[PDB]
Amino acid sequence: MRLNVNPTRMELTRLKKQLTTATRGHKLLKDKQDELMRQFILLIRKNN
Amino acid sequence: AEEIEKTRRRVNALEYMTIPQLEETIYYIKMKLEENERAEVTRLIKVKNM
Amino acid sequence: KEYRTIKEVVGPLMAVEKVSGVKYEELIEVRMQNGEIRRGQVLEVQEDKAMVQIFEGTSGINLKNSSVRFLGHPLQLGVSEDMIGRVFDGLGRPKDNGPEILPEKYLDINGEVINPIARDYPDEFIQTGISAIDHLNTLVRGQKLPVFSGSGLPHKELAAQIARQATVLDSSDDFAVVFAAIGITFEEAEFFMEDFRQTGAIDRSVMFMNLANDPAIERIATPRMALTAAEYLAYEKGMHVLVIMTDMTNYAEALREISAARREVPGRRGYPGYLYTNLATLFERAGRIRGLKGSVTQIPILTMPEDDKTHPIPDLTGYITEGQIILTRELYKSGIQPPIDVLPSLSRLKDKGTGAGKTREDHAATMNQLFAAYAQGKQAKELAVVLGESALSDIDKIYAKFAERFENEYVNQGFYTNRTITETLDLGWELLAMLPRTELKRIKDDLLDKYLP
Amino acid sequence: MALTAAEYLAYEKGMHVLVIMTDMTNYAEALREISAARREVPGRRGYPGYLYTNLATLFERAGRIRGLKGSVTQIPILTMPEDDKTHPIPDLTGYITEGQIILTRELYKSGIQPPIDVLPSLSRLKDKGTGAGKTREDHAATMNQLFAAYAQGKQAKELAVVLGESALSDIDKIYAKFAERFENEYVNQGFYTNRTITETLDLGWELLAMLPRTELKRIKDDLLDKYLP
Amino acid sequence: IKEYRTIKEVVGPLMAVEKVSGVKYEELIEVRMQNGEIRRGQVLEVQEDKAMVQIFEGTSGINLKNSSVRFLGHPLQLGVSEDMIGRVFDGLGRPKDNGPEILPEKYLDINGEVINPIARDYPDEFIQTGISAIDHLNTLVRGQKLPVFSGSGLPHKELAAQIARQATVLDSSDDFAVVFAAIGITFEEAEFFMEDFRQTGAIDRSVMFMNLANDPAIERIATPR
Amino acid sequence: MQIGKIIKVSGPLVMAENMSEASIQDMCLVGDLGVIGEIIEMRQDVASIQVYEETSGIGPGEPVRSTGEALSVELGPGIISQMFDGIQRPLDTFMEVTQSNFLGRGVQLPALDHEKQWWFEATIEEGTEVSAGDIIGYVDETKIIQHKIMVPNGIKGTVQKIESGSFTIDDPICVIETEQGLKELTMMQKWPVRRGRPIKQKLNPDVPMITGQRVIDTFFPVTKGGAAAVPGPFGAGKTVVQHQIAKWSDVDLVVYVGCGERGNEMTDVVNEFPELIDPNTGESLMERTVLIANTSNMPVAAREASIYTGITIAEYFRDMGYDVAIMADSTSRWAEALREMSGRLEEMPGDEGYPAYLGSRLAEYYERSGRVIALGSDQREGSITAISAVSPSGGDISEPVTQNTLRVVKVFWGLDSSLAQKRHFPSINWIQSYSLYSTEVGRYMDQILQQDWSDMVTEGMRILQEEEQLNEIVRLVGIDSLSDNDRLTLEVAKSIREDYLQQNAFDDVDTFTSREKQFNMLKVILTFGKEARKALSLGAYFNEIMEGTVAVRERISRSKYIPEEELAKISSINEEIKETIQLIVSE
Amino acid sequence: RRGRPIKQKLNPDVPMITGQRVIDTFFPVTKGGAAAVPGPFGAGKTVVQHQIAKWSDVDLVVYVGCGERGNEMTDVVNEFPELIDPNTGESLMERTVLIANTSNMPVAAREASIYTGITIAEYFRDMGYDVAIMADSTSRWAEALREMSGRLEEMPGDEGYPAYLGSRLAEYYERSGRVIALGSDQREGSITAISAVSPS
Amino acid sequence: RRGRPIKQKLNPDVPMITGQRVIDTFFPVTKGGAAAVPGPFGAGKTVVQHQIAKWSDVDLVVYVGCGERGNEMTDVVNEFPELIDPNTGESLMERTVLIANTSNMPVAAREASIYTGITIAEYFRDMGYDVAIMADSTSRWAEALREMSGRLEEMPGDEGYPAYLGSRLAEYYERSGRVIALGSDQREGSITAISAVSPS
Ligand SMILES: Nc1ncnc2c1ncn2[C@@H]1O[C@H](COP(=O)(O)OP(=O)(O)O)[C@@H](O)[C@H]1O
Ligand SMILES: Nc1ncnc2c1ncn2[C@@H]1O[C@H](COP(=O)(O)OP(=O)(O)O)[C@@H](O)[C@H]1O
Ligand SMILES: [Mg+2]
Ligand SMILES: [Mg+2]
Repeated sequence: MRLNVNPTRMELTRLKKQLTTATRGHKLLKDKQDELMRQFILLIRKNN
Repeated sequence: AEEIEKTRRRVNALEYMTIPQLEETIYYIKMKLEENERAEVTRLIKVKNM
Repeated sequence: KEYRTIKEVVGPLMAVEKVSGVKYEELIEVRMQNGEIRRGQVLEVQEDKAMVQIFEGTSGINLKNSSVRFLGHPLQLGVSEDMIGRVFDGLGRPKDNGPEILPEKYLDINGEVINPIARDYPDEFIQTGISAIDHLNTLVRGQKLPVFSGSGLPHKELAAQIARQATVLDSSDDFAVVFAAIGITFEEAEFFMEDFRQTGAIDRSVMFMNLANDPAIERIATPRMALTAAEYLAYEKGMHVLVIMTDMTNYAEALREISAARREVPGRRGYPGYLYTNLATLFERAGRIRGLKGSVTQIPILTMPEDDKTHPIPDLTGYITEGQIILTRELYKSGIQPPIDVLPSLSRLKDKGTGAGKTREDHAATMNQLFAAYAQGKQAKELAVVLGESALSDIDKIYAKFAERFENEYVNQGFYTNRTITETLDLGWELLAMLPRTELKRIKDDLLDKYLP
Repeated sequence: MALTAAEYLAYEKGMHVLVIMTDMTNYAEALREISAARREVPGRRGYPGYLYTNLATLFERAGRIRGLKGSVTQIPILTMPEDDKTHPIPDLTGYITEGQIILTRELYKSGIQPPIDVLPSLSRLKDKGTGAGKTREDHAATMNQLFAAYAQGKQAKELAVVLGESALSDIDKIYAKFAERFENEYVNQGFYTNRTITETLDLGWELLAMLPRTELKRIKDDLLDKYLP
Repeated sequence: IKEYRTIKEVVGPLMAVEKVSGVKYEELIEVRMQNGEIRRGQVLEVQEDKAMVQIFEGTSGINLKNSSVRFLGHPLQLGVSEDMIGRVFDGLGRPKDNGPEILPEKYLDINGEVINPIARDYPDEFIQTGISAIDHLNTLVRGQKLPVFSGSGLPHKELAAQIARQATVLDSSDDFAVVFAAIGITFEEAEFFMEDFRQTGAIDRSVMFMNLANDPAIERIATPR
Repeated sequence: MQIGKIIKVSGPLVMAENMSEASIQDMCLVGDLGVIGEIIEMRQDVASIQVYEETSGIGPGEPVRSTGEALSVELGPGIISQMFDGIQRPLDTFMEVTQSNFLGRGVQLPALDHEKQWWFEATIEEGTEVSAGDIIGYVDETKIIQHKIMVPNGIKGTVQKIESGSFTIDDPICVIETEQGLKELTMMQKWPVRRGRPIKQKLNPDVPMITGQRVIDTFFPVTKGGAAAVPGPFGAGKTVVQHQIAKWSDVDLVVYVGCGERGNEMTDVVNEFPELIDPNTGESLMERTVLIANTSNMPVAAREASIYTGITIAEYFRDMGYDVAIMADSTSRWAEALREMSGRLEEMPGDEGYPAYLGSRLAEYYERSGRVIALGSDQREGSITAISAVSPSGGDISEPVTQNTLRVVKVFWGLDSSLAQKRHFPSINWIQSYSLYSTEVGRYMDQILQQDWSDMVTEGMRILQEEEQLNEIVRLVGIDSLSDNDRLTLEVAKSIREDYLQQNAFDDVDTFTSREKQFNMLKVILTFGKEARKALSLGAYFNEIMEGTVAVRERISRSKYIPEEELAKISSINEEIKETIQLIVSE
Repeated sequence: RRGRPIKQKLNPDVPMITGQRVIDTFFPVTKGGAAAVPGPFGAGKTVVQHQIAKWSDVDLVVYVGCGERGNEMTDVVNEFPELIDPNTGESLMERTVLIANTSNMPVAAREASIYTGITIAEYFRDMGYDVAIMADSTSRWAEALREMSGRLEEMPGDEGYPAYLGSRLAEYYERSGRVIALGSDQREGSITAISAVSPS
Repeated sequence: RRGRPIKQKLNPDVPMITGQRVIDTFFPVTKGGAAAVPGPFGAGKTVVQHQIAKWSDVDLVVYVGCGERGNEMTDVVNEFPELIDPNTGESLMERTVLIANTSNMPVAAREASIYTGITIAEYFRDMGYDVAIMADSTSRWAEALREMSGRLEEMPGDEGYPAYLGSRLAEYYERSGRVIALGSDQREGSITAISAVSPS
């Protein structure tokens, strides 16, 4: 839960940018998950 | 259905592992340079008082 | 009155004994045994002695057979009407091989603090020729708008491009451009002087040049000279002046050097404890004054160490200057010229120079529309490369097509391509025309059909 | 005292000396004790500003000289504080010495003997050191291939344990499987087993054999056919 | 008594007195300013004929040539009495409730002495605080050091005052007191306590030492002692 | 006075010998020029001085004259409707005499007008014995303000000689006979800025201040004598908020303190403030306001001593029995100056380079504000309500300045930039904001209004808090699950957001709101969602009511613009909503 | 420590031939340009400078090795006489000048090695030849200055380095570049700086 | 401060029986070995050390209360004399030696407590006995060194601790181990060192 020690200063702000990308990605994949699920449930009822 | 699980894994792995490891690391990194900064400032006062 | 009483020499610092009537920061000059003459400055003076720092170094000095002279005056500048067109050094000495000027009067480069009640706030719009600066983050007279760059981001081209294209509109007052250069490589210095010569801007501007190898003690005096010259052109000649300084990061590095010379302990990040105040002393000297038709506007340029705003140099600068223009590595490496990113960029007094009387009546209304649409287009772009092109609603796809067309045709004009305000405004419409008439909720029924293609 | 006795036996008496020094970390600790006692201006972490120089006056005392048959070769051992490579002691040592051999807890916990992480390690004399005449001519191409393969394989394994093995491509799983087998047999050999250079090279090809020829763009094609299994 | 008119120098809150004798470490002093004002201070270190002191109220407004320093020959003390019950004091034991002055039975160093580990007796007795979460799951014991870890805005004020009045000892002990100590708190926070104590009659069972945020920093660290 | 002699000059530090009669923290004029300075240290007769203006041109041998006093201010007629710097230098008077638009070194001049003549009116009768603070007479400086001249501290006795007439501040308008001797009293008194003015007793700020801004007085009220911290990022319109506070709040005077702010922010304060108009009199607000102005390039001490000058002047009118409101902006810029002065003294730094006494220095300030009982047999009470602005580094409230401020204040009005482009005016985040006076104010407004106002506010915040959590979960699965029972509370909260929290301060009615108006307003929206919750539990699905309640949502925000006298319409809105749902409950 | 006088100074236009595809293509340095190679130990800073010294299209090279390994220098003198490459038909030693300063050599001599290698470069520059000077490593010069600054108990700057580090480095680079020599023959001469920086 | 002389050291190869399943099985300690117990407050540093003092198969136990709670030492002098093992008939207090310098006790005496206990442990080690010493806590010892360091105006050092901290620690633990006591008998004794570290 600490990864590894890589002490640098500009690395901190690049990490903050990496954080925002991760949140962006997490956001994108969350409402992608629901839209894939949206059609999945639709097709199950046809499937069964 | 298979791809949901793959995407679900990625979301979970990203939310539980990746992001918290990032946050807790930048804090421990911030604390380090916070201490290092003033650990030098004190030494400099010793240099000043020579 | 030449004293031959040199007691100590440590580093650039020198100690003179058996003196009187010596003042703080008083200029000195030392006559060597060989005859070589070097200048200096009193960094500290006690009851029967004084410490001085030599600009030209301390190499090869015999203490016994050398002498020091006290000139009885601080660093002053020769003020003259015949100053425009010529190139000077950090101290004010000519570098252009021209007729040495006879100054009207000598003034202390420190200047004085302008009375708060005396200050008159700026309204006049100033055109810089750059769309990203003249429309989205508009420059107003007497404003203090900096530029944030990095090592290798074309901040020297933009610096040249501004002064060349910077012009007051209509106003019958002539336009002065006091350029100041701080601790720059020769190529960069030669670049600027040549570029101002050919464009004829040299005859429309004053130049203060300071190379990197030039002594650090005059690197700090370089802006104070320019600002004093700029104040000499605006407040006592009624001219609208624009000041450009580069580099400001170099100013701090040199400011740090003379602090360790005084053996002063640095406050934060290795920079002295008066950095914020020392910056404010030469930054906050800009703007109109009540009763006078003068104008002083500053565009200080600095390179953020490793592209970081939280660094003391651009951070502390933010507390003093109104807004910021930020250049982006990602943009410059994509061929964007100038590589200005408008999202983090800001101008706190932009609305003061917009609207009828100063610019087109849709200036403010348009500005926010292009701005909001850019962010939305960038967000459409980021989701596109993660979910594919088809996941987008095809009008989010046109917002994406808008957002790259926005950078390639609007933001990117070229370092040698001037853009007048009107040409920039209807250009936005031409780009907003891509978007249908349904989303443009920042513009009203007078202006939307009065200008849209 | 050791390095002087080393250069004495090796040069005056023409012997072949191997210098082992541990713990090298405890040496720099001693310097800082005297430095802090002398109220000297401290460098990083309180260590003397002249640490790089003093350390150099030890490590540089090694090599061979013209006319003299003897040799002095030096293998110092230091424990990295905080397990931190960027610490002054391992930093300055790395800048002086001709490479370094690095141990890792991750490998050591995995039961790897010796736990040598081959990626951040380095030798600065491997060039002129090996090739035809002293080794087989494949010695230069094998290591450079194993490097690029392990670099890709290990990173793929990282992605595997978090996103699943079925999230990799077919060639990724080939490298991921290679990367693991690399650690367990090539790196791990036991502390009491002696591998001749021949056996190592032979094993080298065996481990990288399980890859398509088209992917290996770092080995001579004429060299491949001859030594490829 | 010793009265010395010689002050070598004054720097910040720190003062230097010369030509001195019989002065001790942590000894208490009194500064007689030129305007008659009396400020208290403490000896931080003493060497030879020189003693370094620190002034509580501060060194602001002091003329050296016309001020004098008196060394009281005792460390920071407290006047103790059984009549302290029901009373309210400041950080330095000076009365604050504007009631009658107290004639102390004796004076004690606020540093006190360390209990001999052998002579110590393991706590081993129950205290009823009233709060169930404490009295049952995190029981308070007579002689225990049991702290409360809180946060900003959190009702640790309300909890403290509650315990202050609710806490009693079973077995009908006619003698049970509460010493409430306030350190560097705002005016209203202080008034909250002093008002709740009086209206619940808890003041009659308690001794209060109230120190404020604007009060001298030295007074703030001497308050718990 | 004794004259000193400079023996050393190095930057801002100046040491001068022969300063034996001087005191610590004394102000003194340094060098031939006469620049102001502060005595920090003193060994023997050699005093160390921190010169606050640049020491260029200053050298050893030059004189040093001590003022004999620490940094003080002039308190008397001629102070109101004036603009000074941090050390009380009249900026307009400065310009007139020095004939310059600049601030020159070594320029000393009186703060008040000593040549101006005022008409004094003796209300005190000869023979009575006076105490500290007792009013002897008054001078109508500028109505609305009656400048009540009162007896200074350190003197008391029977008054012998006195009657009205036209005098100046130097003229002894009265004579008291203390047992020490016969000392005459001028109508101006001087007082140190780093020492609080004495009082009889400090009381609790329990009486709410009527600002009229709904978001404040209802959820986050500040009492007379309270203290409030406001973080103002750009765009949040912090200036708009400050102006409304200065004008509408039921205080007697206003003290503005600009500490080390931008040059292009300070003259805005200067010129836009006379443009403000005082409602009760219809005249400019500057006739009610004392202003302190400083810029980021002005002397570092003036920037540091700014808030202490203003709070001292505030304590002066506080002793008159008036209610004062001192506004400081920015205190984060003030602390960024206090930090610098520490560095010059080579003090061992605390958090983020700030001094270790930043908290104490801040605590000393805010503790001087509050409801007090002023000295004097009259035992009149006054109040100082402190409004201070902070400018955090990254919007971070964990920074030392903001943190230490909230440690000694009870009200926090968080200005959010995210709400700014949402056109939420005022831009105050109702979630992060808080007020510890809310409960005490609740008991006050419950009684004086004679309604259950506190219950309405408690209900208001509880709904809005639920909106937050709902928004977090409605972010998932979209509107689904419909949760009409939850969805209802959203339409109430959405309403509560617009009707009350939003108010255009430029609209002639939407800029001020008295108590009974606020009560009637919130009562509508509350009873809406209550009667809306009624038809919910009776089996009626509710979008069918959302369409029926189109006719009432047109009036709930028209009530916002409803005039003062016409609250009759702002009462019929409430039993009207009863019949609407009822007519829809029949279906 | 004195810059050799010139008539005036020119902008470096002509690209150099490194032979290294990475730098010759995407990140090129002109004849008389200033290049820096920052990187941790093992990144190949010395290798690069060796590769540039071997196959550069210049007329003379001054490889300055201060504060770095001794074997690295003995490597150069063992091989460079044996390597042959145009524009010279002869060996590379007939083109190069070595200034060796091992890490265990005296510390004060490190600053000397830099200032001597650049003066020799300025010398052949005045002739009209194109010269390239490789400083390996420039960090050692700074670390050398840091000791002497500490031993003098001077008030240090960032990371203990002297506050005059930035000014002293500028003097070294503003003593390079394409210029025209003195006299009136007006020969053009360029000094290219390939500095090796080794950040901790 | 000077360690008692021995003939020679021996390798600790005999494991100690602590009665703690987690320790004796997975992370055992030998007689003469040394073990560190770093942990936050309330983790069980003191409880663990009390268990070793109670059940370990040693001849003597020397417990050091270095700058910790006074009740934790009072708890021992009371309970230990009432803890009898079934074979001897005699209590546990008849094999223990307690050293107690609590937190509020003079800081300088914390270091003395550490050196007093280990020397006593050496005294019975020379009798051929197996001794086990507990230090609780060694952090308070280091905190004592830092206090006197600042008073002596010494220079750091890491985190305020003096530069000689590691040496003092290394010197301390090196005094433990399997030894051959001086004498013709060449009897064997040992000292097992258990130390609680209290990291911030
Ligand atoms: N361009 C390269 N090609 C092949 N191997 C290289 C290259 N650069 C470095 N190496 C390898 O890395 C090692 C480090 O070389 P060196 O230049 O001394 O590193 P540094 O200068 O960064 O300390 C060399 O011994 C070499 O084997
Ligand atoms: N081995 C254990 N068995 C049961 N409880 C334990 C054990 N170790 C610790 N505890 C509990 O944890 C608490 C902490 O004990 P202690 O050793 O004093 O902590 P530390 O010394 O680490 O500050 C004890 O009160 C005890 O209740
Ligand atoms: Mg190298
Ligand atoms: Mg414990």
